[PDB]
Amino acid sequence: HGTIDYGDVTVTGGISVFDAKFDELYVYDGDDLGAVYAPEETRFRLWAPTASEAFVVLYETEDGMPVKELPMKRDVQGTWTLTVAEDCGGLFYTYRVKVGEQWNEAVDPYAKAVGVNGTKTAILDLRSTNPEGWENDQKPPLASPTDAVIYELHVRDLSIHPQSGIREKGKFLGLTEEGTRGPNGIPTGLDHITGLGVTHVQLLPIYDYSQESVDESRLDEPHYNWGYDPQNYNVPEGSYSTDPHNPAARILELKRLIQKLHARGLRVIMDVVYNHVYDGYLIHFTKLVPGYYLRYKADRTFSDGTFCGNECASERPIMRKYIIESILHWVREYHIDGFRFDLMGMIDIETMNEIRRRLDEIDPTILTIGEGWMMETVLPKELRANQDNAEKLPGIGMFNDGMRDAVKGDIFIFDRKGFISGGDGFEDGVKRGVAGGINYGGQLRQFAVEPVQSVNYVECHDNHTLWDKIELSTPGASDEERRAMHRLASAIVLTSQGIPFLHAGQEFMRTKGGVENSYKSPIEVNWLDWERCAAHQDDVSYMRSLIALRKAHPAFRLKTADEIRAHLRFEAAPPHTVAFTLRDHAGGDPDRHLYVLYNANPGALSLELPALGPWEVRFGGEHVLALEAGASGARLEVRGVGVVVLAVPR
Ligand SMILES: OC[C@H]1O[C@H](O[C@H]2[C@H](O)[C@@H](O)[C@@H](O[C@H]3[C@H](O)[C@@H](O)[C@@H](O)O[C@@H]3CO)O[C@@H]2CO)[C@H](O)[C@@H](O)[C@@H]1O
Ligand SMILES: OC[C@H]1O[C@H](O[C@H]2[C@H](O)[C@@H](O)[C@@H](O[C@H]3[C@H](O)[C@@H](O)[C@@H](O)O[C@@H]3CO)O[C@@H]2CO)[C@H](O)[C@@H](O)[C@@H]1O
Ligand SMILES: OC[C@H]1O[C@H](O[C@H]2[C@H](O)[C@@H](O)[C@@H](O[C@H]3[C@H](O)[C@@H](O)[C@@H](O)O[C@@H]3CO)O[C@@H]2CO)[C@H](O)[C@@H](O)[C@@H]1O
Ligand SMILES: [Ca+2]
Ligand SMILES: [Cl-]
Ligand SMILES: [Cl-]
Ligand SMILES: [Cl-]
Ligand SMILES: [Cl-]
Ligand SMILES: [Cl-]
Ligand SMILES: [Cl-]
Ligand SMILES: [Cl-]
Repeated sequence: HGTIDYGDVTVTGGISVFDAKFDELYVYDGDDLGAVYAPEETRFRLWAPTASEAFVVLYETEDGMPVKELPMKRDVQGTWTLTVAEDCGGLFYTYRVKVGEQWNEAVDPYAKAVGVNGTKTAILDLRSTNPEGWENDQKPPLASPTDAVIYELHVRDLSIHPQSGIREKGKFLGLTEEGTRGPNGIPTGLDHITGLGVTHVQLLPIYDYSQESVDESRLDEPHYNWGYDPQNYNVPEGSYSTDPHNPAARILELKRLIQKLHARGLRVIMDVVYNHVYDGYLIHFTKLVPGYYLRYKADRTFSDGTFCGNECASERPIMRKYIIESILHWVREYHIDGFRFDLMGMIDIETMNEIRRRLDEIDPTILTIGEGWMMETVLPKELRANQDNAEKLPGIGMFNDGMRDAVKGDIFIFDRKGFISGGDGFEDGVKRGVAGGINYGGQLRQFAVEPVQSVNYVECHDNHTLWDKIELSTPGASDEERRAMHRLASAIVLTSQGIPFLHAGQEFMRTKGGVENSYKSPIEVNWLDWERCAAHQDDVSYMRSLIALRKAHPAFRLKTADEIRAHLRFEAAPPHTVAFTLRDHAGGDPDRHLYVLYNANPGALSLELPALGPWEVRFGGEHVLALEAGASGARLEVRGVGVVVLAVPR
């Protein structure tokens, strides 16, 4: 890891990079950080206020020796500039700076293209990376965040199974392939996903993550990583391209992916990890401006609230600028439709609200959701963008972990049951999530002001899959009983207020063989198992029908807490069940009233229904023995674990 030299403070008037007054100097406000290429000339601008000298080092090959090094000129607000009056297309470059007595060399933090494994910046005209028709790329319409159905997917998982029927296995382009077929001729890949009716694909890290995670020069050897180890924030990951050595390939191919998804009616959410970098000692930030971009404790060690070694100092002005401009680059250059913020509670509220404001100026339908977990850091508590501060973060969704644990049981105590598996006392937790996590009334309240702030889920890339958690908590159960519990959990997600979130393969009861944290497990653990999918086409059709049910009923998709408090009523129901009505054409629903029963009781039950008119079955008729509407008391005869939905027609 070597020596870190924080600078000769006389360069900065005696003001140390750790000093509070440093944030008031060198606040560069320009739009031109990085390299601006043209055949005529390339202009470079680097922010490096503590350096006493700065150089652009040019390379002809990603692996070669320097062919030239050119001094930069100290410019305004701690920046350095250089323009090369030659056509620099096809060259690579780094910056070399002298900070204190140290000479450090680093990739441009604003790199838009890189060589293999991201060790040099690549110079190219990004307009040459646009797919044909990119100008006319248009997004599918989205009227509300509550209208999204998110499908969380890893690019390698999608296609790497040997029977996926996809040619470019493990690559961005594998998700562009239409008409792919798996075992028994079932649809796979893109056709499987569009056939589900989901609206957004949320991609696990597609920015460039570190060579230590996946070596982009050894792709002919087994490899796998989720990618939560950021190296170059503004360029795609090389291993997802057909040629990691061609700087343009990963860019063009990611754009081809996004274009195809948009044409097939899907939006794309990027999982972004601005809370930490792969290695706080080796990252370009620390080589170029040591001590500025990462968070330090009072004793000048890294704050490590992420448990990854370091935290990005989002609250300092140039890093806030970096993050915002990075997000805007993904929106503008790649047409991205949303962001999921890893460990969002490590990011400060001012930065998050500024991101949301800048995105709203461009397209307010762009989604922003994040992990709003309460986690210690040197960042003061009142500035953490987490659930405790959700009232200060309007428009930003957060994963509802209270709902998640109430439905399927505690994710950290593997054997513990929850609502679906017959545990006691989880009804109110489910009800809190049904209401979108808002302050609904009495003890039914969570962190959300508005339901657009609550993301509902029972599975994601983290922790056991829903199937694997059910198996660990239901030792006495048959696989048939477990499948019924699994289906019930998915139904709760898709009929709760807020934003529904599905893990890729949840539709076929995805298993990881009991592996809890699969971030670097082999492909045999992590792939989308299209054989299992082919054996679970009934369960896939069930998920498709649930998604269609939510689409048909805007009562499930209410945009405001005021609507939920006016139209949602919880009904009397026995233990191990939850029952509620969505009354009076909620949200523009075509039917007059809906009644929803979550039944976790495997036996027979006779339930009193609200006398709201001639109820008829809309979903889950397989559980309904009889339905009596009374004068039009009203009563429902049910058996077995699952969801039942009734409606009073207009
Ligand atoms: O190499 C540094 C770091 O690697 C390992 O941490 C990994 C986690 O084990 C893994 O689960 C994943 O964690 C991320 C979550 O998936 C994500 O949704 C969110 O909760 O943030 C987490 C971090 O971004 O990825 C990390 C990083 O690769 C290892 O366990 C650590 O001990 C180690 O310090
Ligand atoms: O080494 C760090 C850690 O990273 C990963 O842990 C993540 C959890 O897997 C993930 O569920 C989430 O944990 C949060 C709970 O979901 C939430 O209900 C509440 O309790 O806050 C938790 C975070 O404090 O995020 C963590 C942290 O990234 C990885 O899976 C672990 O193996 C690993 O230890
Ligand atoms: O579409 C409304 C309908 O959705 C749900 O029914 C699904 C079943 O739960 C699911 O198992 C599957 O069942 C069908 C099989 O795919 C098929 O091979 C054959 O056996 O017919 C079955 C239908 O009886 O697909 C259906 C439809 O997706 C939900 O359970 C119903 O309550 C609801 O009416
Ligand atoms: Ca990489
Ligand atoms: Cl670097
Ligand atoms: Cl199809
Ligand atoms: Cl690969
Ligand atoms: Cl580190
Ligand atoms: Cl906190
Ligand atoms: Cl809560
Ligand atoms: Cl219906």
